[PDB]
Amino acid sequence: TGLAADIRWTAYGVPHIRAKDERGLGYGIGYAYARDNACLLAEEIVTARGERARYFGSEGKSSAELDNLPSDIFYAWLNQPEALQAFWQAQTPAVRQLLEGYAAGFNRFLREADGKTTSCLGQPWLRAIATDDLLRLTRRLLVEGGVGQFADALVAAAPPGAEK
Amino acid sequence: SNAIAVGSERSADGKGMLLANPHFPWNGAMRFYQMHLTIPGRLDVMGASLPGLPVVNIGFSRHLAWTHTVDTSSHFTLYRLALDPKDPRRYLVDGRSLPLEEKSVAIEVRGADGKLSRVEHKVYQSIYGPLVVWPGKLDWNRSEAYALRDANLENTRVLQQWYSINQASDVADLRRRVEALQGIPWVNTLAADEQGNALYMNQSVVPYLKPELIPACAIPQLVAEGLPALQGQDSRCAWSRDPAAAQAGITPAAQLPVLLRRDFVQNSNDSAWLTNPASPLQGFSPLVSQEKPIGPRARYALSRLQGKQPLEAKTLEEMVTANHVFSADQVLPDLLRLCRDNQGEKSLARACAALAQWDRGANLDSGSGFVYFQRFMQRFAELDGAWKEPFDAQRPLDTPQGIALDRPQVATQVRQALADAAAEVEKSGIPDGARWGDLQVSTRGQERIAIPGGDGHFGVYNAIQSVRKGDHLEVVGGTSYIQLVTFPEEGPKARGLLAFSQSSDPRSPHYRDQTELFSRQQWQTLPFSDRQIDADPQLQRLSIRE
Ligand SMILES: N#C[C@@H](c1ccc(F)cc1)c1cccc(C(F)(F)F)n1
Repeated sequence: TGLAADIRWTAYGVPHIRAKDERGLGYGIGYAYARDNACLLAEEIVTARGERARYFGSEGKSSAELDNLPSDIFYAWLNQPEALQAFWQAQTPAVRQLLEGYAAGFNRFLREADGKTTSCLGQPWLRAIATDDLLRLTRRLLVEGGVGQFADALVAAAPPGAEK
Repeated sequence: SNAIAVGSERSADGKGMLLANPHFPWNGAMRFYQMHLTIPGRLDVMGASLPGLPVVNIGFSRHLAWTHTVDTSSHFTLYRLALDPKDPRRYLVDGRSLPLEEKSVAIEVRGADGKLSRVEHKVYQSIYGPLVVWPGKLDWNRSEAYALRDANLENTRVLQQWYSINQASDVADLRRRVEALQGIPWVNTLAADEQGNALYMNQSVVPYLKPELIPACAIPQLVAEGLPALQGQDSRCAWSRDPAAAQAGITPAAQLPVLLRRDFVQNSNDSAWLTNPASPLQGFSPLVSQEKPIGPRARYALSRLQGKQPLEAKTLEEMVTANHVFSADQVLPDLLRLCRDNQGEKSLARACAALAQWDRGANLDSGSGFVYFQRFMQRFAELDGAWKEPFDAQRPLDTPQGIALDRPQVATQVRQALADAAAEVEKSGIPDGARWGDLQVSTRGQERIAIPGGDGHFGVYNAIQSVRKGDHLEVVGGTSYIQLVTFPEEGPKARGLLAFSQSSDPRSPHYRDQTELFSRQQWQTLPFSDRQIDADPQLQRLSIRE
């Protein structure tokens, strides 16, 4: 509530969001973005939640080309509840409002979508999102320069057996 | 990624100018999206952003444009652990046996039947972070293991950092805001402002070790292979704590390379070193920046920028749209001499023909010479001592150069390598006469659109990475969001494109409209002012609330 945005689109579906505060601004961003990329975002949130194998089984890959189950194990490890909470608690009011606005506006588009620009309409993984989801996405991006590049290596890390 | 920022001393107008040409994937979690954000009176910025993020990552505002490129700094460190000789699940710190921690995660898996199984998986962790196993290089045996400490795990400042950059007025302000918050994860920042300043910062979140600790804390063999590896059995190899850093264990801003000039700064994913050769950036931690030989994109750009002629908007544009395969400048002259030397080797004739006919470009219309050149180069790079003039710390801009044809065994190896390259190309299903654009494409639904550019590793500033799919090369990353910004007095003038278009959804009116233009290399206005926006005959408008 108290979420409002004015969106203009110029040639090529470029949005121009105007709002009176961070919450309205995020509202317009998430709504404009869902219109163009709802399914991409839903797919990447699934990955970032470690739910690939839940929806798609163990046989496929994420968009970063990791197997679904090693990818899920890595993201579940990365985006544990306590990591998300500490992360949220360190966000400034303005960033928080940005994020709550985004989630709300993304969700609003999902509520109205009839498939005009959304191909995955009806899939079970196309779902309402939450601020934690965007934190999951954020943390996934942060570690792309670090432990992300060792996701396979982390999953494979097991202690020795009896061998000689 | 490329970026050039031009200052008052080099632009044709005495003002700043920025060329943003970042290279990122065409799909997935880093697919750029364009947008313009405004809270009237206190925010007005336009550019591109990443999926899920309510901030602009690369863009401009009334007096500033900024952009990023992937830096060569370390953002994590490996730690080699000494295992307790009695227990490979315990590890030694200062000779004291420490227990590994276990965190289990549980994942649901959809089986053959459509039903869910629960898979439990143990993640082992040390004081540094989780253990990692790269078979054959980073093992976990009875004597050692490796843990990884990623500095961006504790960077909670990333979104506030970009939000703050979105509110920056000019270069000095942008620098202040970045140096205070130190929330940039793992990119360089380059920027220009109206006043005509041009800025380069290697200002990101980098693990800090005091300079005297390095020689003894490094794992020397792993460090020669490019890995930031430290000795994990000694507490004095923990990251150093300095109260000036914005986060415990990261390098303070005063220790990260910055260069503020009025002529130019540039970066193509090399280190800070040759950002502008008239002022080398030297003397940094090896975690930060090292004076290593620059790749062909940087060499190319430096070949265009150095000198004293002034740089026009159009000049920066063409550096991208030329599709010039700069690596050819190093090897094709001699390679062609070798061709002439061997006229009437039945095996080499299609190759040499193709290569003499080639425009040295990765244009849609560029001939098969690019294909022959690429595979030649892949084998050339695996040869020892074949450069006429090897890399030379003293001539970093013009070395290496030429084939050592004068040395008889190199000549045999270069010849064999061109025969192998030719055989690989000829073996594959290339129709005779076919162009680079007939091969490299991006699939849109059931159509295909020819895409210009080529791999950055061959010096094509318009870097396009592709992979084999069926009969074609399918584009997967490179040139993505393009913005070229100047500052007329009326307001920021920006031009560019999003290569792959706004929407990844095939149903969208904006699934391929800009891809079509990218194919034709027809950049467009990026409308920023209310006047420019209202001028657009496609303009549409929705207001929403809840
Ligand atoms: N550095 C960094 C990354 C990033 C990580 C976390 C995040 F929240 C935003 C950006 C990133 C990824 C892709 C592109 C870029 C960009 F810097 F914009 F070019 N940055």
